[PDB]
Amino acid sequence: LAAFEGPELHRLPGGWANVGIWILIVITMLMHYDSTLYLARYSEKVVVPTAVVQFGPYRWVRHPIYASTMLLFAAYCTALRAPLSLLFLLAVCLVYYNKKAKMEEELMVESFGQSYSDYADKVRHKFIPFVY
Amino acid sequence: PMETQIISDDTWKLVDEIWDKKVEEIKAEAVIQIEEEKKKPQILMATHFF
Repeated sequence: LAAFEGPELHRLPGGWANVGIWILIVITMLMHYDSTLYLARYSEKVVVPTAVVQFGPYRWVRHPIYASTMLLFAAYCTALRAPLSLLFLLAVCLVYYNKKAKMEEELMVESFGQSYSDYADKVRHKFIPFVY
Repeated sequence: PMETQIISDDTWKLVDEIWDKKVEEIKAEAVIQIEEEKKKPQILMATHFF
């Protein structure tokens, strides 16, 4: 829908208006890499965390991997300058990622006790910084 | 003779238990030692993203 509702290909501008996708892509790569590194540097096995990760993007948001995938989704959709498809992408990814985040959050709440509870009290925003 | 019985009849049961345990482990591991079917790398670990 971003492809179709977006305008014809060579008419989108350049110059100083194509620096936003650059910095946003750099931000989403940096934040995803930080999230994956901080998630993987503690776990013994593939996904078996030992302690609670509360460093880097985890101190801005409770699920930075999913929000980074979300942000590169928005980056592709914004490179072609189509807000409505970005909104529908946001809706569907919010629904599924929120469902999966709810199951994983209740799993680590059950498994870790008070630690993830105080971590979630420190940072409530699940996907978007002070928006969700 | 002046010598009555010595260490036990109980630690003999303990060393017999150790002997039997190791014997059964050796007997088991001599039959089911090799069952290898496949080793595929999970280069698409879906729980990380999907």
